[PDB]
Amino acid sequence: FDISMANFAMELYRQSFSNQSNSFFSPYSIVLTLAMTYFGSSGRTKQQLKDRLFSVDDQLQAMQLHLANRLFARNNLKLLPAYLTRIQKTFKADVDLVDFSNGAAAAEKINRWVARIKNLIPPDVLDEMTCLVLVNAIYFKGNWQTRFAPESTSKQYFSVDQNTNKLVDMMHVNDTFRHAEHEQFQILQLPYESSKLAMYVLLPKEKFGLEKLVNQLSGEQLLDSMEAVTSKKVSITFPKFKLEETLPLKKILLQLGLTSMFDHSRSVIVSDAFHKAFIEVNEEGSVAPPAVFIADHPFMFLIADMQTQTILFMGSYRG
Repeated sequence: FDISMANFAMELYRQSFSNQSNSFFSPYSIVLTLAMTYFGSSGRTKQQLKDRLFSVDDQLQAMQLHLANRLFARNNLKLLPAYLTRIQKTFKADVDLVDFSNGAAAAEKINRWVARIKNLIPPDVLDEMTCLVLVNAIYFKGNWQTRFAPESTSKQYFSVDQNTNKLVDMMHVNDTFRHAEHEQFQILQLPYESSKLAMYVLLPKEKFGLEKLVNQLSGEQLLDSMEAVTSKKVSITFPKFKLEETLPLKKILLQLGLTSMFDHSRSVIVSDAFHKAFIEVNEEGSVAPPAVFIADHPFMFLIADMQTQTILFMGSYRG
């Protein structure tokens, strides 16, 4: 199913970046922007994609959430109208034409449209003979459905490394949440207040087991794990934090095998793909011993639309 391909891709992007830094990005935003390129592809390019896309789609369009997803074409490209029309009839931002010869004005023209106001995304010195450009920019600040008590936020040991401790602001709450234990990790669901969205948090059982978890876990497992959680009392300790991260999206995309140089619909390639994401996490929101969920060592987290399977955002927290 398409649902299962979307999250197979999210895990591959997830795998192909885990590192010694934090991370946060929108695999759904990358998909939509790869879908734009895909509606005007043919030949090998079209087959390379579509090996991760099927038939024709099912969108899915459903607290601060700002997605900037657009394709920028060089101004002198006779785009076929059929492509232009289905692009328009499928996404929010239709194709924008840009003169890249003015590297500064083109870069600043795009940066403006991105500014949903927490970005400045294509830097200087990148637009010359460029052809197509994909843009993803994200800000997310959701209100929880169950608030965190702000006066229970205290600072605590965060095990970054065998050799590195950090002190981070930990939120605390004891209430009913959907949770499950597995062999290698616990999974906790934290719903957002307009309850379409939820954050899912994957806490490895081993203090520094995060990367081993990430490389054993399939899209399939990840989806089943999100579905197979039951309501109970959880004593939650969870970091307050903000992450801004720019994803090296082209490099990552090549690392997965792609043809950024062959067939569209004369003749045209994707020259660049930009991805910058901002998340803010804070306290704001609304006999059996509780389950204890203490997120004090590097963990995995995602934001998902529960009504549509969809993984909106993913990331890891290192401290």
